[PDB]
Amino acid sequence: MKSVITTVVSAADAAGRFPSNSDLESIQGNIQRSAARLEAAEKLAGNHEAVVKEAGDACFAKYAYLKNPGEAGENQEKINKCYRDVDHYMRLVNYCLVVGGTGPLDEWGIAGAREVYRTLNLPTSAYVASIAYTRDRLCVPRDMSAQAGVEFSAYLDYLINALS
Amino acid sequence: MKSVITTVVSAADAAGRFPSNSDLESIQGNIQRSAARLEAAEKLAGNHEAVVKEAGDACFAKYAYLKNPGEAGENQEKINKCYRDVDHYMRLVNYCLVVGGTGPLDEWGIAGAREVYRTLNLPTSAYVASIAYTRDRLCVPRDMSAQAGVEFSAYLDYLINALS
Amino acid sequence: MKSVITTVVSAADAAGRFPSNSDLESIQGNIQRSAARLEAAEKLAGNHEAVVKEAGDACFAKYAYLKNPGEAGENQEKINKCYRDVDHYMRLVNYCLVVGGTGPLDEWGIAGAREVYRTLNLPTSAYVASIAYTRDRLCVPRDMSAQAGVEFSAYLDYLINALS
Amino acid sequence: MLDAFSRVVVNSDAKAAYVGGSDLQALKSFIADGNKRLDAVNSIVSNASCMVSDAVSGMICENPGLISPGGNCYTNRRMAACLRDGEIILRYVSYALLAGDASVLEDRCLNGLKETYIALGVPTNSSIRAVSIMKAQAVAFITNTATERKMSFAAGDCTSLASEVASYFDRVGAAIS
Amino acid sequence: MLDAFSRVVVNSDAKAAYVGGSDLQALKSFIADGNKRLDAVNSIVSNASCMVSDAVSGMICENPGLISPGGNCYTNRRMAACLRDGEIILRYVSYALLAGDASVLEDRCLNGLKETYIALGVPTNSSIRAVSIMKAQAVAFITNTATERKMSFAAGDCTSLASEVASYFDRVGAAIS
Amino acid sequence: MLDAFSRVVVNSDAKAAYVGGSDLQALKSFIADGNKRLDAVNSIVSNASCMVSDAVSGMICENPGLISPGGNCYTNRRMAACLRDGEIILRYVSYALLAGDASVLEDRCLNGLKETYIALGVPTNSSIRAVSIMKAQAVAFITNTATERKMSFAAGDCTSLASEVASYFDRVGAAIS
Amino acid sequence: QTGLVNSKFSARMAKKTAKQTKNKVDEYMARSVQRQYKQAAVATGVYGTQCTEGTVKGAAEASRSAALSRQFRIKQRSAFSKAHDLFEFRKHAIIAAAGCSYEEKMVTRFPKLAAAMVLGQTEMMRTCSRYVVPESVEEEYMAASVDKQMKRRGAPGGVYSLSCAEGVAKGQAEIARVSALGAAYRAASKSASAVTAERYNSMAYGRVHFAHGCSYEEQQFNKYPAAAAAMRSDSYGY
Amino acid sequence: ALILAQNDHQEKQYIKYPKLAAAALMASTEVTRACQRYAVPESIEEEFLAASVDKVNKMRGTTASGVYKSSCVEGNAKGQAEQARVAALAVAFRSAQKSASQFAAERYAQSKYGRDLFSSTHFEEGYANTYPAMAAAKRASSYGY
Ligand SMILES: C=CC1=C(C)[C@@H](Cc2[nH]c(/C=C3N=C(/C=C4\NC(=O)[C@H](C)[C@H]4CC)C(C)=C\3CCC(=O)O)c(CCC(=O)O)c2C)NC1=O
Ligand SMILES: C=CC1=C(C)[C@@H](Cc2[nH]c(/C=C3N=C(/C=C4\NC(=O)[C@H](C)[C@H]4CC)C(C)=C\3CCC(=O)O)c(CCC(=O)O)c2C)NC1=O
Ligand SMILES: C=CC1=C(C)[C@@H](Cc2[nH]c(/C=C3N=C(/C=C4\NC(=O)[C@H](C)[C@H]4CC)C(C)=C\3CCC(=O)O)c(CCC(=O)O)c2C)NC1=O
Ligand SMILES: C=CC1=C(C)[C@@H](Cc2[nH]c(/C=C3N=C(/C=C4\NC(=O)[C@H](C)[C@H]4CC)C(C)=C\3CCC(=O)O)c(CCC(=O)O)c2C)NC1=O
Ligand SMILES: C=CC1=C(C)[C@@H](Cc2[nH]c(/C=C3N=C(/C=C4\NC(=O)[C@H](C)[C@H]4CC)C(C)=C\3CCC(=O)O)c(CCC(=O)O)c2C)NC1=O
Ligand SMILES: C=CC1=C(C)[C@@H](Cc2[nH]c(/C=C3N=C(/C=C4\NC(=O)[C@H](C)[C@H]4CC)C(C)=C\3CCC(=O)O)c(CCC(=O)O)c2C)NC1=O
Ligand SMILES: C=CC1=C(C)[C@@H](Cc2[nH]c(/C=C3N=C(/C=C4\NC(=O)[C@H](C)[C@H]4CC)C(C)=C\3CCC(=O)O)c(CCC(=O)O)c2C)NC1=O
Ligand SMILES: C=CC1=C(C)[C@@H](Cc2[nH]c(/C=C3N=C(/C=C4\NC(=O)[C@H](C)[C@H]4CC)C(C)=C\3CCC(=O)O)c(CCC(=O)O)c2C)NC1=O
Ligand SMILES: C=CC1=C(C)[C@@H](Cc2[nH]c(/C=C3N=C(/C=C4\NC(=O)[C@H](C)[C@H]4CC)C(C)=C\3CCC(=O)O)c(CCC(=O)O)c2C)NC1=O
Ligand SMILES: C=CC1=C(C)[C@@H](Cc2[nH]c(/C=C3N=C(/C=C4\NC(=O)[C@H](C)[C@H]4CC)C(C)=C\3CCC(=O)O)c(CCC(=O)O)c2C)NC1=O
Ligand SMILES: C=CC1=C(C)[C@@H](Cc2[nH]c(/C=C3N=C(/C=C4\NC(=O)[C@H](C)[C@H]4CC)C(C)=C\3CCC(=O)O)c(CCC(=O)O)c2C)NC1=O
Ligand SMILES: C=CC1=C(C)[C@@H](Cc2[nH]c(/C=C3N=C(/C=C4\NC(=O)[C@H](C)[C@H]4CC)C(C)=C\3CCC(=O)O)c(CCC(=O)O)c2C)NC1=O
Ligand SMILES: C=CC1=C(C)[C@@H](Cc2[nH]c(/C=C3N=C(/C=C4\NC(=O)[C@H](C)[C@H]4CC)C(C)=C\3CCC(=O)O)c(CCC(=O)O)c2C)NC1=O
Ligand SMILES: CCC1=C(C)[C@@H](CC2=N/C(=C\c3[nH]c(C[C@@H]4NC(=O)C(C)=C4CC)c(C)c3CCC(=O)O)C(CCC(=O)O)=C2C)NC1=O
Repeated sequence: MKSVITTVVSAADAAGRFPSNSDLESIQGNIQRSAARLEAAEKLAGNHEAVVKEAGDACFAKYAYLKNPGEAGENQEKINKCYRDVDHYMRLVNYCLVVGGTGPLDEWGIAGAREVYRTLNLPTSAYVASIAYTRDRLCVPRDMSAQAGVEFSAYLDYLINALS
Repeated sequence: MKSVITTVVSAADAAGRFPSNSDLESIQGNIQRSAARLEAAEKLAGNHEAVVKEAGDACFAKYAYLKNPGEAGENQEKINKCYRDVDHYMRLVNYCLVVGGTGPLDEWGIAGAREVYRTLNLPTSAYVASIAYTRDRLCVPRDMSAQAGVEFSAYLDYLINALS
Repeated sequence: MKSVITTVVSAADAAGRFPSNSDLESIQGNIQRSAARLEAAEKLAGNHEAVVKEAGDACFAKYAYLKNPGEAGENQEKINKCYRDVDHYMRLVNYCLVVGGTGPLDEWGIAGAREVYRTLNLPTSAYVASIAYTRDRLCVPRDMSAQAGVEFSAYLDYLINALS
Repeated sequence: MLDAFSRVVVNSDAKAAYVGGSDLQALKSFIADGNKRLDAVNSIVSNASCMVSDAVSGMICENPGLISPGGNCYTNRRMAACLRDGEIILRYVSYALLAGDASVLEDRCLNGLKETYIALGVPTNSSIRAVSIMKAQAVAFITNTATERKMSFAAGDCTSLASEVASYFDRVGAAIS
Repeated sequence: MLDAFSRVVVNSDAKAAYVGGSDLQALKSFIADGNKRLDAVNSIVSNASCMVSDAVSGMICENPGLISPGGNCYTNRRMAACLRDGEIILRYVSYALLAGDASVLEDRCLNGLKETYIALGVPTNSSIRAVSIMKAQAVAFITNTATERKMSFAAGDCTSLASEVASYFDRVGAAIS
Repeated sequence: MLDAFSRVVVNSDAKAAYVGGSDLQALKSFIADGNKRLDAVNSIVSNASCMVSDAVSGMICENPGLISPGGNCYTNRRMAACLRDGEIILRYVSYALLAGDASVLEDRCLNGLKETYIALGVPTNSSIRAVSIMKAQAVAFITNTATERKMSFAAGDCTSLASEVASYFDRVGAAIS
Repeated sequence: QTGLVNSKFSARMAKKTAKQTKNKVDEYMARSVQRQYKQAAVATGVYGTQCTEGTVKGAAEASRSAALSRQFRIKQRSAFSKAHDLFEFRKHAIIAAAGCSYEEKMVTRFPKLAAAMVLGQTEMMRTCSRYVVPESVEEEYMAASVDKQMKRRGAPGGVYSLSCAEGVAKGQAEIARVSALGAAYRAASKSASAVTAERYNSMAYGRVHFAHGCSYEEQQFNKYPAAAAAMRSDSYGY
Repeated sequence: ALILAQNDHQEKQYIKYPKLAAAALMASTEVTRACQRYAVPESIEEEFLAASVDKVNKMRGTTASGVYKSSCVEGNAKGQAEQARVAALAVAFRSAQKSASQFAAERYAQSKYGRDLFSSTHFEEGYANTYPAMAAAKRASSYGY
């Protein structure tokens, strides 16, 4: 995982040095910002079945061509496999809010994604509409706090920038 | 130089990756504890000439054999160079009170110092008595504030840990 | 530039040998099979303008969602740049018929293609639709000869093996 | 590398003076808006992969000679390399915007890149335009006047940091010219 | 590798659940003792030069058999490597205290080390007496109960941080003996 | 300078042999068709002014990004400096066609033209198209196969001089790339 | 006089220009770094076990004439392949010269210094692909999997480059067999103190040069350091 | 000479006496080595940039019809063409033996010389400050060579 903690230990291991006050002050950033990045942690974990349902069809609302045969949305268990993938992703976005960095998204969702989606005929532009619909439907004082809405959206468009 | 910024900008450049939300979070640690070491800086800069008058003779307090003929501190102008020598090291720890790392130490104060003192016969085991005298000469509500003293002492015994 | 002559003399130059009897014999294969692939070369060259209009609209026949606003066929000049690329791919499959191999595809159409279509948000599943419409549109003794349809279409489904 | 903190250190190292209370008020004001530096550079990195597609295709549609046959953006390997260094320059400008000084720019990116583009036949006159479109895009995302995406920031002034990135893309544009 | 914040991720990924109110009491407490944790690492970075010499000469005063000819401290080359690797495992446990987990020990210190030490002629009885004596030197710095050097700190109980490093030293002293 | 009569005499001077009638067979054949070559060079020079307008405006209509801003034929100074070197290449291959040897071309016009076009930023891929249309205009004027203006000539074959002037234009092309 | 393009008779400006002196300073740091990186091999007065040329009297002189033809093939590279060799050796030396800004400063100027350090720093902590013999076929098939992907840019488009080539003359490549077969045995018959210094430095080499905070690539490198020492720069086509 | 004279007495002396202003140009291009005979291009692409304007400079060495003028002639007796050839290579070799202070002086003096006498535009001073040996190869056009 790549987090705030995991970077400075690898930087000190590269130099062959003890954790000095440059590495010590990086975890000070996990004191003021972890009050806001963990404010949006349980809002996703306590409402994970609501965000998957009315953003997973927003994939299919923009791309309704998948219901024709030969495509990926051609039968119901493929759609039942389709809602699992954005439920996998928002679990990983919740996994990167509680870790501080972008580790669990990188180690488990993005690495190797560009090789599977091309051979299995899965459009990554159809992935990115379900991700980006949760970004602009997010209200800043209603869904979460003000600084948590900046924080949760910043991990969200990293995945948009990962797939495109 | 090693700083809070210059570690994570060099760590993200190792993979060729953008500044992630982990990397902005480490900069947030370099704001709140930056002001702790900042008021230790100009208080040291306003009183630097009086520390070396007490840290200069402290190396000749417990090692009075330096002024013997046959060693490298025998005449008066070498003692004036010895007073100049510790003022460079108290200028270097004033610099890491600004940058928050060990950047102006490990390339300007330690790198090569193990070999110029072994070749010009200046005892490093007696030289560290000058810096470590200033470590316990620290009145944490009278010198400066409290949280400056937990890092200014940490830079000084890092320099004890670097030469020996 | 993977060709018949190029890969047999680079293997000799790897070991530093002269072109031996194993190496002259591969060029002997470029007389018998070179009658068939070169006979399909001016068949594609003499009728290329009727291919890319009548097999270029099969991209938006199946994938009709691209003409919608937002996606890659949203106006005239992005539609016009789509017919240019299948005409670019029709030259590079015509260029592969005369080199005796997979030369001009592997440098000018395949290498780096899987990173351009990601960042330009171009679906490669739409690219293989207009190519596979040309792959099955083959009346075998009427386009070309009986064996000329084998070596012509061998580069077509190699491209679908590359873009997917 | 160095940053804006170590820039006044190596300037004071040349005179061997302690940095007192007089010259640190440039850096006392710098840590006062340290949230503003993170609130500006987060707008760039969130739209980083979409800024280089906005700029390279803006370079093609203004100068169509690169997609001519034989040209510098004709082979599909070459367009992959042009989008490869679109996000390298955008990485290294956002490195310098985060650090506050451009000292990471002319040693790891701009060092030798002028003679590299000359020796590769890269047309540098259109390569200024791919940088200058990123200059007009990074100044739009920071002051939040980008006309397809607005973000949520606290109200205030960020023209001092709008010119911080506008002096960095022009440092790229003056070194490869 | 892992850490403390990544441990509750892979504990939640072991069943593919989320991270909600059940697993967050260990992690919302972790930021509260973070200023205890950052003051614990600052205590151990201050004094690493003598506490390896406290350990590798305390190994001598109970076992002089390595300065006996044919031992492992007879050579001045070998006595550097006992001092060089006396602090690397001290550097790795200070990595583990900053990480909140001993994940960096079982790949960079523990794994390979038993197969290393058979191929060197390493006395395995010297391994356990070196780490357990500097275990008591470690918690004396953490609980500020070092009887020839004191330090200024903020008041409060700290035995939870003393027990966390006490769970690290018996890991590495077990398999290589 | 080495012309066709003097190309062979430095080949004999590499071994210090008297040039004899076994070696004049290439030369007496060369002097026999010298009225055809003077009928060949005159067909180029008498159409030499529009031939660079036939080629450089052929370069613009194939690739319209040269007159685009960022193109290297954009401004009115640069198109004048391209039509100036449109006719230097045609002047220096009429110097090699009249002399029967390309050793007035490879040293008085192209000894250093590769690094000149590199260091100026002149695109190499479009200067090939500037000279290859003049390759196809030479062989239409040598063979009297111009589809808009045919010149009056004595009858007979002239296919060797068309192959010679096309073997001068590729040496322009293979060096500036 | 005027320039050599018109009516002259001898080549001029035979003078030490700025680019020749820039090549002259960079060749001299290449003879200083390769001096200093050989100091760890020959640290005592004797030559070590791995500073050897060959075994056959005709094979020790064939090591130089191969390597003199190897350094011509780096000079014979294309302009795109020289520039990709230029910046990738810049990147792998900042990872090498890690903690110093002054050591980072010198490599950004001098370009043959970058090739000299990262070839020698691979051979100072012996993270080369020749010096490691894996203990079993478990570690060998991990080591044989990674270098075939490192051989996958010897043929970039299925046609071979010059950088992977080892035969330059008639009967040349057979000495290149037996020099590495003896190098494989001397790495296997190395000292027991050195080979466990090899595996720990190579697993510390791969975690900073190629993993970059990846938990999976660090886990296979800590399980198989023989595959970590087979990982090299991609500027080397072989 | 009107645009290198400093005060108005010096530009009055250059007007009344036209033979003085010819050797005033021969004063300034010898105290600052901005001649072609001291021009050393540092590279091959600057050597070719010097030869781009020598062929314009030889075009005024002939007349407009094409006959060779008397201003460009390298011999007047038998063998003087070879004697001028073997001498000019020696002064070309002496132009390569200057000091480092002498090379950096005339490099900043040639680009100074080309951009105040021969730059009405931005591109003529664009070539001069980037390629100073091209600025050294610009004659006054009173000379044929
Ligand atoms: C034998 C053991 C073995 C390994 C340890 C890896 C190591 C490895 N990775 C890559 C190749 C790669 N490695 C990564 C790295 C990662 N990808 C991710 O999803 C993570 C974020 C990160 C791991 C931490 C990426 C993104 C590439 C593709 C781009 C590249 O060539 O670097 C390559 C080049 C050839 C290839 O593509 O396979 C190799 C040897 N591969 C192996 O065969
Ligand atoms: C973790 C993130 C997080 C959230 C996304 C919300 C959870 C949430 N609230 C709504 C539901 C809603 N959200 C809004 C809010 C708005 N609608 C607008 O038109 C305005 C732009 C904006 C106010 C700023 C409204 C008005 C509803 C009810 C209508 C609806 O969307 O169904 C929806 C979609 C419909 C539904 O299932 O109910 C979701 C997932 N709470 C959270 O903790
Ligand atoms: C780890 C990531 C990380 C961040 C992204 C920032 C996030 C951030 N930005 C600001 C705060 C701010 N950000 C801006 C910036 C702007 N306002 C505008 O109108 C312009 C569009 C834009 C200029 C670039 C301003 C004006 C403030 C208020 C000043 C301040 O309190 O710092 C604040 C303080 C107020 C708050 O709590 O919200 C924080 C925490 N900090 C972090 O630690
Ligand atoms: C892999 C090994 C391999 C070869 C060695 C050649 C063998 C070869 N040479 C020729 C055939 C020929 N080769 C030549 C050439 C020459 N004749 C001479 O006396 C000159 C020395 C030389 C002139 C350059 C000629 C003139 C012919 C007959 C005409 C022709 O076939 O075109 C033929 C066709 C006739 C036949 O089938 O026998 C073949 C197969 N091809 C191969 O595939
Ligand atoms: C000779 C090799 C060669 C290629 C393989 C292509 C590849 C290619 N396509 C595009 C660029 C493009 N390509 C398309 C094409 C399509 N989009 C779709 O929805 C369909 C899948 C397809 C039409 C059938 C579009 C719409 C763009 C514009 C994308 C943009 O400008 O952002 C570009 C960027 C420059 C340009 O606009 O041309 C390149 C290099 N071009 C080449 O020169
Ligand atoms: C140079 C490349 C080239 C080919 C690969 C073929 C393929 C081909 N056939 C048709 C067009 C046609 N092709 C056929 C042929 C057939 N229909 C069948 O069901 C049979 C399998 C097969 C008999 C051989 C028929 C009957 C039409 C006319 C129907 C139509 O409009 O598509 C078209 C559309 C334009 C055109 O008429 O040419 C193309 C590209 N023709 C070419 O010029
Ligand atoms: C650390 C610093 C660093 C950089 C700044 C980049 C930049 C960079 N690009 C290229 C290489 C290239 N760069 C381009 C780029 C362009 N051509 C154009 O028409 C556009 C103006 C522009 C893209 C916007 C192209 C087309 C090539 C390939 C040239 C070729 O294939 O011959 C190379 C040579 C190595 C290679 O071929 O990959 C380098 C170093 N990469 C780096 O490592
Ligand atoms: C000839 C063809 C042509 C194009 C392709 C576009 C490309 C383009 N966009 C902008 C200008 C811009 N370009 C972007 C980039 C983007 N917008 C977004 O919201 C996304 C994040 C990203 C695309 C994925 C932004 C944010 C601006 C600022 C204005 C705005 O959109 O709010 C500019 C700068 C204009 C200037 O210099 O004044 C250009 C050239 N314009 C053209 O004339
Ligand atoms: C055989 C020879 C021999 C020695 C060399 C010493 C070494 C030594 N020191 C300690 C015990 C210790 N050693 C240290 C280390 C230090 N103490 C300080 O005050 C400094 C900061 C630092 C020296 C640089 C500390 C902190 C303790 C814990 C007790 C304390 O000092 O308060 C112990 C463990 C005692 C036990 O549990 O039995 C030993 C063996 N004692 C010996 O018997
Ligand atoms: C004796 C040898 C000799 C030559 C071979 C030619 C060619 C030549 N052209 C230019 C100089 C130039 N040459 C061109 C020409 C072109 N740029 C293009 O994009 C097209 C491919 C091509 C026209 C067809 C242009 C546009 C300039 C001016 C560049 C500028 O002003 O920045 C120069 C540099 C000196 C100058 O300013 O003129 C030379 C040597 N002229 C000579 O005297
Ligand atoms: C977009 C703009 C554009 C052009 C400028 C031309 C450029 C051009 N000219 C020719 C081809 C030619 N160009 C000329 C040159 C000339 N012809 C004359 O009669 C004059 C004597 C002289 C101009 C003064 C000649 C002689 C030929 C050979 C065919 C012919 O005209 O007889 C060719 C190759 C064959 C062809 O396609 O025609 C091309 C591409 N074509 C274009 O598409
Ligand atoms: C030609 C240019 C040139 C360089 C750039 C340096 C780079 C360099 N330094 C060292 C060798 C060294 N380099 C350093 C320097 C440092 N180590 C640190 O921990 C500090 C962060 C940093 C100071 C900035 C030290 C202390 C050694 C000796 C021990 C070691 O290798 O770490 C070596 C190996 C030789 C040896 O083992 O002694 C090399 C190649 N040397 C050169 O000849
Ligand atoms: C620092 C001290 C230092 C040394 C003791 C010598 C090490 C050295 N290198 C080579 C000789 C070589 N060494 C390499 C280098 C490598 N080969 C690879 O596969 C890796 C990518 C890379 C580091 C292991 C290469 C490519 C050759 C030439 C071919 C070869 O013999 O392997 C030889 C000749 C014997 C042989 O290998 O056959 C020796 C003694 N060079 C030094 O710089
Ligand atoms: C362990 C040390 C070692 C070797 C390896 C081989 C090296 C070697 N390669 C050969 C021959 C050879 N050499 C290469 C190049 C090389 N091989 C590859 O599989 C790839 C990807 C390569 C570039 C890096 C190829 C591809 C061939 C096969 C071509 C051929 O045999 O003609 C030959 C035969 C030459 C001859 O007989 O004339 C030898 C001896 N010998 C050794 O002592």
